[PDB]
Amino acid sequence: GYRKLGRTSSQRKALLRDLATDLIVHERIETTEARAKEIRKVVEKLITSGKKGDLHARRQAAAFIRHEVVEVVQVKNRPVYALQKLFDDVAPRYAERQGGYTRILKKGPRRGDGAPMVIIELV
Amino acid sequence: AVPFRRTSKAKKRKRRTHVKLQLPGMNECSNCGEYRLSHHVCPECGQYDGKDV
Amino acid sequence: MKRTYQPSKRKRKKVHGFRTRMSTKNGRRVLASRRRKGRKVLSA
Amino acid sequence: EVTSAKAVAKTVRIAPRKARIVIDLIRGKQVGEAIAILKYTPRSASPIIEKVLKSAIANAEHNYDLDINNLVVEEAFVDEGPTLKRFRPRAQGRASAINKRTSHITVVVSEV
Amino acid sequence: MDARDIIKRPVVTEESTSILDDKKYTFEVDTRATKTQVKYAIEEIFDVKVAKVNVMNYKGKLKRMGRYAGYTNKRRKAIVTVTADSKEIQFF
RNA sequence: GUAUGAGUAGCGAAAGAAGGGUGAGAAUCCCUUCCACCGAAUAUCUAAGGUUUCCUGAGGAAGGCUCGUCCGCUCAGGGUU
RNA sequence: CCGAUAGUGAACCAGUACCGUGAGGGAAAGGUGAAAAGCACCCCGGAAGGGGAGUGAAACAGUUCCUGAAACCGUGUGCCUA
Ligand SMILES: [Mg+2]
Ligand SMILES: [Mg+2]
Ligand SMILES: [Mg+2]
Ligand SMILES: [Mg+2]
Ligand SMILES: [Mg+2]
Ligand SMILES: [Mg+2]
Ligand SMILES: [Mg+2]
Ligand SMILES: [Mg+2]
Ligand SMILES: [Mg+2]
Ligand SMILES: [Mg+2]
Ligand SMILES: [Mg+2]
Ligand SMILES: [Mg+2]
Ligand SMILES: [Mg+2]
Ligand SMILES: [Mg+2]
Ligand SMILES: [Mg+2]
Ligand SMILES: [Mg+2]
Ligand SMILES: [Mg+2]
Ligand SMILES: [Mg+2]
Ligand SMILES: [Mg+2]
Ligand SMILES: [Mg+2]
Ligand SMILES: [Mg+2]
Ligand SMILES: [Mg+2]
Ligand SMILES: [Mg+2]
Ligand SMILES: [Mg+2]
Ligand SMILES: [Zn+2]
Repeated sequence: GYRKLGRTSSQRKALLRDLATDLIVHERIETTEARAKEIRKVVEKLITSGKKGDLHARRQAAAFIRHEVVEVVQVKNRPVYALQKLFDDVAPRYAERQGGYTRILKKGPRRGDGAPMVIIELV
Repeated sequence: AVPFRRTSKAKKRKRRTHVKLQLPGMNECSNCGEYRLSHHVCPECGQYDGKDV
Repeated sequence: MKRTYQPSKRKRKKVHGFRTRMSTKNGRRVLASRRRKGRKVLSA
Repeated sequence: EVTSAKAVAKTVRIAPRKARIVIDLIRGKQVGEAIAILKYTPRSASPIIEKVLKSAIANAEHNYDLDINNLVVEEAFVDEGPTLKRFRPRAQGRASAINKRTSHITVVVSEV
Repeated sequence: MDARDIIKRPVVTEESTSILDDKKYTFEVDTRATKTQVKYAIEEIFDVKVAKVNVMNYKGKLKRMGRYAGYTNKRRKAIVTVTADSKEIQFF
């Protein structure tokens, strides 16, 4: 099945959407072990939408990605959003690799509460 | 719901036989040659599987 | 709910103040016996 | 010739019972391995015990001129210190006692 | 009081000296001195022409120095501004 | 004064996440973005009451039901026309 | 006659701190050393705290500091124990 992360079905839905957007924007983040074993599935299912390139696939992924600016370019300074980067930058990278677009590296316990922290990175 | 008799020293020491904590599963690093946890990124030389991370 | 002590600056001086003790024969006896103990504060 | 060195941390805020559980791991081990054990044990007493062990090694070579590579943790024990007495307001007007305990930590290193 | 008894000492701080160029001078005066007495005390000592005086009362701060508790003195602070066609006071 | 119960009960209504910064040390301090809660109030004034708790610069022994580089806590200067 | 649970409630900033709306109730708390000579300097540590060196008759007299019992908490070991 799937694991509940100490929060109700509404907090859990929001938590997975913030963490999946951060991995797209930053490509390398600090989380806990259980919290990273879960976004390992919602992110790779999101690259697969980016590898389609459809309008149907883009509209389906737009219901999950948060609306935030990755960075601003002067093409005319126009911002670039996370959905644009997923479909134009991140997805074309893995046009040949079938699966496993992420990897997890263990770091060690956290001082405050002893939680096990890991690196999840987008390669 | 209330202790009938106070606990002696021997009985209080027997119960704490199992309240110890185990030894960490540490290992010698291949690159920098010092201690680290298995299946973990080395905190000193910052390497795992022979590649810097 | 609500408690027994409801502070008020005026209500305290009008009942326990110095000029209230000095106005009665038995109020001057309270000050006399508090001076006997050598208490730091007389009246309120 | 002394052949041993010691360091003491007096009136450390940690409670004696919570520090004795970490001392029991490093007793009788080599100082090279004993430092790693305290580094990879996720308890609050590990940083405190690790500075006492490192200080004992420090004056085991500056004061008595011994080898860092031959030292072992010969002795390690935790004593008690003066406790701080506090209170916690409980229900229905009653108060309960709280003991903020301290401890003394002693580590002795020597040759093998 | 006398002129020298009403006025005690100037106040030299960051706020006090930031208004010297505005022809405003801050003093510590007697606790029982009215606003009008401060006006004529200044003109007797410094021979300036006084336009306004503003006064305020300060309480005493509760201070501790080890097992001992007490209060500092209560202050009365006066700010004197002078007419533009008059001399100045040199705090220096 | 110190034990046993015992490393046991509890830690006092609630949504947080990531990236930078400071630092000996960061889930807990600062900044940014996203998300969430109140909105005849959990918004704005003002009496009573409390008396310096207000501001700035340093601090981390004790207090803060954890942590603390932080604070309505400690020290020194100020502030009410 | 007492000698710091004694002797005044108070040998110490005591009718104080604290408690109560108020009248009122009301504590705990003495001892470094003959002399501060109260640890220059070095090492670990952010600090606290330690290990040397030094003062001292004594530092196992180092800022609740003469003496330091019992409960209570530990480390090592000779004999016994599933
Ligand atoms: Mg809902
Ligand atoms: Mg009345
Ligand atoms: Mg009174
Ligand atoms: Mg109550
Ligand atoms: Mg006025
Ligand atoms: Mg039980
Ligand atoms: Mg249970
Ligand atoms: Mg809470
Ligand atoms: Mg008022
Ligand atoms: Mg403030
Ligand atoms: Mg704390
Ligand atoms: Mg600092
Ligand atoms: Mg601060
Ligand atoms: Mg303050
Ligand atoms: Mg007595
Ligand atoms: Mg005696
Ligand atoms: Mg009172
Ligand atoms: Mg020393
Ligand atoms: Mg020192
Ligand atoms: Mg010595
Ligand atoms: Mg000598
Ligand atoms: Mg003597
Ligand atoms: Mg003694
Ligand atoms: Mg004894
Ligand atoms: Zn390594």
